Amino acid sequence: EVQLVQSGAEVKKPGASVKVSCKASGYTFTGYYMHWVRQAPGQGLEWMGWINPNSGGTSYAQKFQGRVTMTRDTSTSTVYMELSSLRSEDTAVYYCARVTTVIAGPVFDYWGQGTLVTVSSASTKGPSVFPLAPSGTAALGCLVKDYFPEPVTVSWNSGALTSGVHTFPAVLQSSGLYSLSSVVTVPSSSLGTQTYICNVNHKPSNTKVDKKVEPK
Amino acid sequence: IQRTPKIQVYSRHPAENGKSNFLNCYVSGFHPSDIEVDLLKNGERIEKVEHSDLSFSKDWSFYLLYYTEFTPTEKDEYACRVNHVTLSQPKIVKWDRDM
Amino acid sequence: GSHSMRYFYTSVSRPGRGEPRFIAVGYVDDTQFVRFDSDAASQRMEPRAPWIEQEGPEYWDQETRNVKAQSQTDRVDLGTLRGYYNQSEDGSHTIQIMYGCDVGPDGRFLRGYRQDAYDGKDYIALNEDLRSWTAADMAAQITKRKWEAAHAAEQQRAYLEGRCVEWLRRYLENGKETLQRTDPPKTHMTHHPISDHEATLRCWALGFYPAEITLTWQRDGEDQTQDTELVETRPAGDGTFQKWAAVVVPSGEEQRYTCHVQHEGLPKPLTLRW
Amino acid sequence: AVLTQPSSLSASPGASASLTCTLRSGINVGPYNIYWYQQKPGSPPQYLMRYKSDPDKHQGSAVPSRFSGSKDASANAGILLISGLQSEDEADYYCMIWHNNAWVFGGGTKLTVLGQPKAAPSVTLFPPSSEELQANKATLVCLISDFYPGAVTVAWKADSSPVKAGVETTTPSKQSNNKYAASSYLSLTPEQWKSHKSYSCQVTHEGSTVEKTVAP
Amino acid sequence: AIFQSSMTK
Repeated sequence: EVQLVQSGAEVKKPGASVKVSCKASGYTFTGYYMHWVRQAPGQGLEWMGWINPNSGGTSYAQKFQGRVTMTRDTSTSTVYMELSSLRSEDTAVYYCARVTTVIAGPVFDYWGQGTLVTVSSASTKGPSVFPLAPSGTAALGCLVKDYFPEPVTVSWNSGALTSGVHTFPAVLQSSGLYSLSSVVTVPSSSLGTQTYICNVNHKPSNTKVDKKVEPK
Repeated sequence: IQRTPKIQVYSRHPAENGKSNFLNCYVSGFHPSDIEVDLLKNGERIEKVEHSDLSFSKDWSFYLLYYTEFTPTEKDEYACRVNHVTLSQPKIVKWDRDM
Repeated sequence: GSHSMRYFYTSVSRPGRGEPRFIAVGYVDDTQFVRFDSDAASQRMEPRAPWIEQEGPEYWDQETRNVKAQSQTDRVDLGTLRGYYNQSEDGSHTIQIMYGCDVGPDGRFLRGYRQDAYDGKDYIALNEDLRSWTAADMAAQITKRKWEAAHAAEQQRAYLEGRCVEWLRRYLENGKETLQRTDPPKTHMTHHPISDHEATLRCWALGFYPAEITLTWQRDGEDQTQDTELVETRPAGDGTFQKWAAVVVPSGEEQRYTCHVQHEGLPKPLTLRW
Repeated sequence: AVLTQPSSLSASPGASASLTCTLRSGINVGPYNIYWYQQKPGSPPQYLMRYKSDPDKHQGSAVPSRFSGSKDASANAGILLISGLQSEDEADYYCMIWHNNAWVFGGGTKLTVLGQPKAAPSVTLFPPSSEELQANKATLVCLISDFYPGAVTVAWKADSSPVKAGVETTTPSKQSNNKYAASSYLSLTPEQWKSHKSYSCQVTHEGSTVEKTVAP
Repeated sequence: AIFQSSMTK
């Protein structure tokens, strides 16, 4: 079966370059043109151009002309897309898509899984954790502020509290740093007696934060 | 217009079991030129299959030869899988050694 | 004997898949000696016959330069013909060109030809006189007028009657041991019963060169043209051809049937009986 | 934009959804091949069909006959019609054409198959914590949970006056209980927080508006 | 050898 396997996620700074690989299998590598299509988080699809894996001939969309290079290694059945002079607007999932030889229906027939490239001026930074103090059900939480890059894992009572727990997705600020909240809706009677501690783990910057959430 | 490919699955030399030969798929009389041709051994795609350079006949319809070095055995099944605009589904033609 | 040199060109637009593709194939009789594929890695005219390999770097440089210049003509023509026919910019279209020249046993010019198609239909053809064109429609009439004004027939005729025959003659001399050879067919017959009432008689011709062959079934002298199953001549892969002719016979009448094999490799035609 | 698609469409199981791909004025829909690609979360896009005209079309081998293509010439549009709607039909749908020497995509339409009733959201508004005000920062945290069809609009009020600056909202995310959840972030200077009598978080979901107010 | 200078249509 036709399989296109791409490289792992990347974090880069403005002005830098990224090289995304796409290893092909299950067909004659040189017999099919390989294209690149990108998708900005939560947005639409954008065509970048193509490579003939046999000749090494390429064609880029006007927008990427001057900043993109498509190459291939016939010996390892790999295609590469390299985007240089990178900007935050370049943060997207980059797909490699094989194109059919038979002109009848599909154009892009087989796709890679995608490669997330995150462009950000931010450097690795651990989060500041603040208690979101509660006021027969009461909601309390933790605010996990200004961290880079993703992800953060939030647990409650070292895992002993899962009931009513909800961790929301990370909002990205204008500053370039991520912020998220984690709530837990608990019985109002339990507030005075029971203790709630959120356990925040940011593995990229190797920060572990334990914070007790108290009322008032 | 649009013309359907004609398929012939044959060997270079008369088949002798356990003797090296060449498995040929001759696709002719088709239009347009865009075609997919795979040679299969027990339904599995043969990795290194070579083909001729595209040419055409007096009616402008194309022909191509797809070939691979193979050693015919008594039980092993060989076939051609062809795809073209003209076909609803790819066509499988099995290698009949008496043809 | 009689010989020919022929060049085949195919230009295919593939909007959104890639650049238009160009394949050029060169033949001396039924032997390919050169190839060019715009998709291939070299971007050169490549040798496909052993007797062309002796040609110097200046030959190869000239052929590459020129076949590249042709692919560029064909690319602009794909655009021109889309504009003539009012076709969409997103569809795939194909131009096909065949030209060549024939020589006799003496090595002298016999015939020259130049034919062009668009989407598998005749477009424009050089006439037998090598002095005028036959446009197949209103669009090919625009081309005809361009070519008349540009003196394209004079350019074509000078090539076909001169350069083409001089090159063919060089190729035949260098390739003598293979080009100026005939391989006769290695014929055999096979019996394949269908029932207690009928059976198949298949006559085979293998290993022949050139590809021109006539296989005919007869019954007590009469030809069986309407009732003979004929396969198209197929390449063996080694430079030779194969073909078979079959006929369904009544079970006790196999001996009443004979197959006639005509090939230039054979001094006298063959007659096969079961 | 060359190809404009509605951002969203919703329809019930068993019903029909008509997805439009409109071409910009002066670019006639008739001559073009319109491609539809379906995209399910965390997966690359996948071919559905190619449609030029009733005698010039293609449909994928794995694509049921209940998916069909047409063109509405009067609207200058391409249509993907999905009949007898199913839960597996919930995805992003892109239309594409080869225009001006490039692959052009519509923005995509999120299609929702209505397999749950309209769930009114539960809104919780947290004021800036004391620890955070000591860091010379202020973040009002609005948490919107348990809502279906999974679409909200958030508005903030400073002493009843609309505030658009310092707001960061998250696109609704799918909870475990099949319902959706979003977070909004009103970032202030600790001065702004103390200079107003009250701040309001208004969450409008399906015309109905839920408001939560906080005071210093 | 191929025809040298082909003319546009």
